[PDB]
Amino acid sequence: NITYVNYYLHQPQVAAIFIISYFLIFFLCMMGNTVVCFIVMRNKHMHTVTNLFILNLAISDLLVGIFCMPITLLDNIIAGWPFGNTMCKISGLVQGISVAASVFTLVAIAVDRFQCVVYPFKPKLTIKTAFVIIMIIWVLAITIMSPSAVMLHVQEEKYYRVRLNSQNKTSPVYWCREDWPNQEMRKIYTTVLFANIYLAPLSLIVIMYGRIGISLFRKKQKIIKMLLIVALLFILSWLPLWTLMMLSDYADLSPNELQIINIYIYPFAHWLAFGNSSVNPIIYGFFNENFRR
Amino acid sequence: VQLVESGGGLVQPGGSRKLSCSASGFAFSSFGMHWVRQAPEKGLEWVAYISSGSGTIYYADTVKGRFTISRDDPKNTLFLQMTSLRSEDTAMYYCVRSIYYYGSSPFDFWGQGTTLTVSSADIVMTQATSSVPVTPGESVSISCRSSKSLLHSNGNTYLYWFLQRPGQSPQLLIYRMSNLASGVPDRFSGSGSGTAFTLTISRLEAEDVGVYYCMQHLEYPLTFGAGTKLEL
Amino acid sequence: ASIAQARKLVEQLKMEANIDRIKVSKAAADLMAYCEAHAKEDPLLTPVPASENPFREKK
Amino acid sequence: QSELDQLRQEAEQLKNQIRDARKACADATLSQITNNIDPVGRIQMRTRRTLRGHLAKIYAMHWGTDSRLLVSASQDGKLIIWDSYTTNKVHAIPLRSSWVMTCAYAPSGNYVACGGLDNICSIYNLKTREGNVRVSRELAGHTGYLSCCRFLDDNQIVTSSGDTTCALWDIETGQQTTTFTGHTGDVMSLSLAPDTRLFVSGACDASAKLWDVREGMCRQTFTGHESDINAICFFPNGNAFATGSDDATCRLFDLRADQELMTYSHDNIICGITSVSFSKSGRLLLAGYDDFNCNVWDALKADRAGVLAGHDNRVSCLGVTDDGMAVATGSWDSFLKIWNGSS
Amino acid sequence: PNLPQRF
Amino acid sequence: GCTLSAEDKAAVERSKMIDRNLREDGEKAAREVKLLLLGAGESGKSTIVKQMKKTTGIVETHFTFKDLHFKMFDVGAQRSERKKWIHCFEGVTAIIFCVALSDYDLVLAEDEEMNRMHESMKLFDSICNNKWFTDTSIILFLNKKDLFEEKIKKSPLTICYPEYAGSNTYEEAAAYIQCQFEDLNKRKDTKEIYTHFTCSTDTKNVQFVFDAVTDVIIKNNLKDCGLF
Repeated sequence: NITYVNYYLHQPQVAAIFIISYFLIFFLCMMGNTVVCFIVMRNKHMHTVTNLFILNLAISDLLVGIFCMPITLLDNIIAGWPFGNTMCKISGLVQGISVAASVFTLVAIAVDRFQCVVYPFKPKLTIKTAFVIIMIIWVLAITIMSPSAVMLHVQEEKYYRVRLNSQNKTSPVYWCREDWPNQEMRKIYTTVLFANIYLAPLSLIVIMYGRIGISLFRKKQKIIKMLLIVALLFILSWLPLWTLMMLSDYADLSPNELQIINIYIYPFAHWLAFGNSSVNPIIYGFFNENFRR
Repeated sequence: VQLVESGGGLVQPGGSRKLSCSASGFAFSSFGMHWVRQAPEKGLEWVAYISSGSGTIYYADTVKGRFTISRDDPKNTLFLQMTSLRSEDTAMYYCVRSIYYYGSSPFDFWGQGTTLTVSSADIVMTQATSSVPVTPGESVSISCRSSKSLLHSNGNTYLYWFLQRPGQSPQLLIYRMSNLASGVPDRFSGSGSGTAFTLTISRLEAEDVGVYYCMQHLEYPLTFGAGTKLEL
Repeated sequence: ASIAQARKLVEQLKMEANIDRIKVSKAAADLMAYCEAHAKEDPLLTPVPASENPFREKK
Repeated sequence: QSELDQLRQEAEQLKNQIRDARKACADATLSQITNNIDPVGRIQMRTRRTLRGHLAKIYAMHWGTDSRLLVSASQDGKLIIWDSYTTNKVHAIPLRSSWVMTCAYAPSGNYVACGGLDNICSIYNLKTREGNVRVSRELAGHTGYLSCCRFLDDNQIVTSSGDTTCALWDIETGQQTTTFTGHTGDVMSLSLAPDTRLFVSGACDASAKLWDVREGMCRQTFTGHESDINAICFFPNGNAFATGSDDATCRLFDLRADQELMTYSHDNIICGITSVSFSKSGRLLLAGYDDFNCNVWDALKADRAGVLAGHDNRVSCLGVTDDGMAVATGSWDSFLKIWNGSS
Repeated sequence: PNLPQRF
Repeated sequence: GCTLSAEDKAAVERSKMIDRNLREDGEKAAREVKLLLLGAGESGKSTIVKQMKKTTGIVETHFTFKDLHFKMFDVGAQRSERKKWIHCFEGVTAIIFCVALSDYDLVLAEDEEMNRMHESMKLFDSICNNKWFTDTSIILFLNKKDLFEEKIKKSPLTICYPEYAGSNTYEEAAAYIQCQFEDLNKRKDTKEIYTHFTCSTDTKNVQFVFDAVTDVIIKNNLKDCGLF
């Protein structure tokens, strides 16, 4: 029995959650990041070197906003990627580049913050050094992600079909799934990614901000709160993500389970994931006052 | 200001030698060093050059690769590591100081020189005259010509005039074709447009007899003229 | 007790008060005459062509 | 006492007589005479070169006689001699005291002077056989801080200090040949005549004084300002000079007239003037302000002819080359910019 | 079916 | 192409070398704290000079404590307008102050009922609220505590501060003069006034200077990097 699913992958009333929530995250992740771009190109003391890093994160979040969350927006309510294979792979690759770049600039910003405080006297950096780091982040955002774009293409479900919204008639589905000829080895590529993108960044972001905390008490409580809030954001906002994707290559789920999670809870997971990019500009712009002036 | 060089002597062809130039009384670090050789009864010929801070090192076409020039700023000493010596290297080598900036006086000081004996695009410099008899109290002129015009686009003309008194190291007389060096009397003057350059010695007297050399400084493979000999 | 200072001040003022002074109109005429006479010789007031400009960016 | 009051009354009478004489010699303001001259257009000076290398606030600069070599001090303990044509750095003079407040260049091109809060005018020798810049003489004797130094020749330098005195020095002997007194406040800037026999000095007492170098006696006093005079500059002709105050007004006085001629001020201009320098022909009166830009003034019409706004901090230096080719502006942002008029 | 796009 | 003669290239190399030397010197100079010793005529200036360690100008005493080379600038010899040279000290990390406690009973040399302690207070006002120093922390050192202890036994502080309604013991008295010298600050949000009475020994006071400069460089670096 060829699976004739409905074109509308959710209830028309249920889809309201997806559209409205993604609209809320989109409006701010777009406007706030455009403003953050503007604030750095508005004053002569924004030509300093740290604002290169906050611009790194601003551009990363701008790419997230433009591509990534609309990409998952299409994937949820409606059926297989209709823009075509080339577009689907390009969009999926932008997704990975953006995510990796965001986490890497979080790590780099934490590095920069750490060096400034833990050691009072330090010739920390210059335009050249920080620029090099920016580009290093970008290379690693492409390289650690290269195995992702290595195998994507389009999985022609075929066994599954769609009730075309025009007349609720048959319409074979071809989602933009990964065409991995060596699917077996990918069960650990996700494991390496889990470490490299969540824990190694989580480990670092823990140690540097923690050491800043101890060094600073050895009036200003706003920055102490800033440190903890930023740490918790990456601790419990990208938390369910890796849990979910790792679960795929780990303990298998029931069929009904896999259906329920991958259909309804995973969009919520992506909401939290893109929430990091959406909350990055407010946090790193209003927590500072060299921009608030 | 005093430079002494040592390490010369008779050498079997195909061997190696190491010449050293000792610097004293001046900031050796801020000065670039040159080596200028003079074959017996022949003209000068540039050998090597090391810039201040060892940034750039150049060589002559006849000695490229074989010669190794290096400096040791902390100890104020200039070296010239030399291997595979032929019969054409028989000459007495000099240690020349030269600093470069606006208003600078390159090739101002010349060391005494150590003796060594063994058992193209370059701006050719031509000195048509070779011997000019002179009389004290008279005014004499020396002509020196170049294949390519030395006048650069920045208004400078890079031709230098040198004086080698018999049994003495050459001293700089005129740098950049019009400026008089420090310590040389006002009776020396030079002129020329772009190819023909003349040096006028008004009221010639003793301590002016010797060989006069003209050198270019536009392209780094510097070429020295054949030299004119003034006979009293 | 400042008496010497006062004497120095009054002597200085007396010296300063004996200088002959020309009219302001003559001074203005001299200033205008020099400004006009050495005009067109000031590169900043009257710009020179890029050929004779040594600070030119084209270099 | 009675004698002190009598002397004060005599001084007041002398001042009244001098003011009456100045008023009598005042027939028409300089603006009326120059009312009929053709006005200049919009001077559009643009940055032709920028000079980087300093790491602190540049406090003074001076041009050489050849209009190509410039020397600047920047409170980093360094006196850099720049080649304005190629931006290349000719020298780098290390300074014993990093609080240099003034710098100078000898007209012969052989020496450069500097001084500051150390009360010492350091004369440096550039043409030495050793190749490095050495201290030829450390002139000492001033109680207050040195504010400006200028070279008369290779053996004479005139310096103004904060001890309300101006001094003429002999660099060979190292002794104060003549000491100029008469100022009540600190002397802040001096400018030498082109003919090198007279020099003006502006002091904190809101007055400008003309001195005779050989005679060592103040010839005239010029008042009218309301605040401290921080800059001064002779007219090329030598019969006038311009003053810069902290009251945001630049003023031009005439030597022969011994009185004010024209006041340069604007309503929107509220910050003081740090340095002032005339152009080659004397038509432009370039003045640097604290509002981060240098304003070009029509020296004969009191009309703002342009603005030189490229600096991020206060402009502390100014200088027009001897040939009038270009102007130089130094500011606290550790940057010197060479400006020229667009063809 | 559909496995949501990685990140 | 290159369009540069041999001499032009050599001049470019000399310029690069000079720029390298300037960069190295600036790197050495940045890792070196600058202090400006201001204060009254003899308000414990000498004692401070002794313990921390030609022409009547700036006296630069350099002293090192645990690889934190300092350059402390005594400018008490310039008898000129302060507004004409205080602008040179803009990047100063401290404006270390020395106030004499015995000045409360003493009177100025030009006796006009002008309390010396009040003169020190007046000086503090013009430096704590000056237009230039908006982020410079003062390290005010209340000098000569022993003399104050002896003098407060008989002479009441009321002659210095009439409003003072405490006791005549060092404790309350000092607490009050410290509060008075600390309340003149009108920009408490940006800078701080690290107070300390000078100890008889010459070993523990310099520790306080070390700590105060450490805190201020930490704050400066933190704000420059950007946290507030």
